Amino acid sequence: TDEHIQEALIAAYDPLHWPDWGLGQYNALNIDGEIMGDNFWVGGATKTDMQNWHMLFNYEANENNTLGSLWTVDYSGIKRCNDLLKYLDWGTDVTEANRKLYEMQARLLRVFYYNMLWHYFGNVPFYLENLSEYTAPQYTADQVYAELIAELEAVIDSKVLPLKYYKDDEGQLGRVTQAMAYMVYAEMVMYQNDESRFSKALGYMKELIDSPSFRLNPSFANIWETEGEWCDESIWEINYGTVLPTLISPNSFPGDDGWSKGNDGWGFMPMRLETYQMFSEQDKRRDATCWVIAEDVEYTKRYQDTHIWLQKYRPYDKNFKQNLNYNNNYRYYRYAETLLNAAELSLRTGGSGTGEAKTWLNEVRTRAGLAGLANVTVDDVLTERRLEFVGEGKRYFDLVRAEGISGASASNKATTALVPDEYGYRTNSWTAKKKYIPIAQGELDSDPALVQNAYK
Repeated sequence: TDEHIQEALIAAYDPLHWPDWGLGQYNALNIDGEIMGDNFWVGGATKTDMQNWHMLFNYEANENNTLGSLWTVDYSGIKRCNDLLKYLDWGTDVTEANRKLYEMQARLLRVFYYNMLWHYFGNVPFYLENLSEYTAPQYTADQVYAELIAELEAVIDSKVLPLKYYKDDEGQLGRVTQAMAYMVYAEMVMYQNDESRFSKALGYMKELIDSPSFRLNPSFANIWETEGEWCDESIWEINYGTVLPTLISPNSFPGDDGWSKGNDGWGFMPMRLETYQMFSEQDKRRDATCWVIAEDVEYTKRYQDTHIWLQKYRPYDKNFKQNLNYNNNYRYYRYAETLLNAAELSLRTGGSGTGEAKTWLNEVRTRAGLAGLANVTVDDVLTERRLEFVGEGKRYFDLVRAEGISGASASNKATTALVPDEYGYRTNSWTAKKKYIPIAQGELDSDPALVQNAYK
């Protein structure tokens, strides 16, 4: 049945949502992508409230204090993808066209789930068939890369997936697309520092820039509103509801116009004052990024409180699905990242600082209300990424990959940016052994073949 195959395909999309629905405990992909970076404090009630997040933040995670749930989510996704791909040959009434569409969606989701494992843990069990015989060989991070990027190249070269819309059907928005595939491709090539693939990744970014179907939202602020969901900037979103606005809002808040007294806020991800202060007064991203609460407004201050929070995913009564869940879609890939990806890839393949790289970076700066740069360097692109993507889980991975980027300044590299602060919160400096977080002791106990990452 095409009906049953479609059910199995929906099942393969489902784990994308599991972090924000609460697999054992509440979690969010942007929290996981931000806590090891320099934009936020972890917060919560105290330093033992999500102790694993506090320990990751300080490069002191261990096999009992890591992101084990993300491993379970990703391998659950992978198992459902592998199952869908098994079922596709046992499909009788499914057309060749729909089979290829179902196949390429499952394979791209599978790359997506492996990409998350690779980013966080690096050295992971790698299988493209479920094990009914029952564990897979642990690959090195570099082996996982070689496999994943080969698999993604096969998916992209098929030219099966539609660029932006399934046939144009607004009610299938959330499916993976060729445009989403291009963004994963660019992301992985850049994270690996795989120079052999920079020109191809640039080519894919220029197809999206040359396309009539994508543009920057004229208002950065409007991106984050419910009406901004699936605007023409949006390449891929995860549809919701989500607990995220509960996690990253102030506790016992007396209420404002958009959010009533008596709603839960757990006080995670206080925004650092340094993050507010890096924006110019003219930068339109500052007020869309930073929810500043006046010092005179009394809420219950939690650990590392700054009276600044992330505006992009702040709770509003109108967005409710105690009431812990909200309707905010998670914006995963935006066309702002297409332009900044392209500008960087152009500069790192010999491109002119006054050529296409300047046009693309300046389109992002202009949307934000800033003056264009007359000449663009790779360090300018990394700085623009920091301003553009606060609270979107980009900054930490950008700081780590920048270890391999020749013209990166100290403020844009993990080893020099991720250092102790004046408040005594972060007391360790990031080093290369912190690049792959600990595997959870439970996984080691299930699989005696697994080797722990040398993180300690």
